[PDB]
Amino acid sequence: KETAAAKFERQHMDSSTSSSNYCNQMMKSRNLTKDRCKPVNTFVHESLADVQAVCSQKNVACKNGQTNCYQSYSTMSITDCRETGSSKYPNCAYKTTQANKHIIVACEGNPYVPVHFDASV
Repeated sequence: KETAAAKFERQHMDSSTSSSNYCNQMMKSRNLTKDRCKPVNTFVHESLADVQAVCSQKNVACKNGQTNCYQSYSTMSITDCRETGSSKYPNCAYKTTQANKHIIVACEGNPYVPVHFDASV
């Protein structure tokens, strides 16, 4: 069983890799369309070190009300994936959207690392 930190990396980190086919390929290769087409997801194109560093940056309230969320001081290169209308499982179709925004992640554990991607502002 992968750790919460490992799950975050799998679901949201892509420091290496875009095209309009990006989300269609990534959502599948990262196993986010295994038992269901995940409605939306975001990939971060920054180093693991830079994203992990966000846990010591701006503390803000999480969407669920918890207080362990942090916003990045600098904007980050990200890719937003949003499922289309004519998607329909098992052929999950996604709309790929690149953007540069600040990210908000929830952190926990020892070491204190990102475990949930809360939002992009």
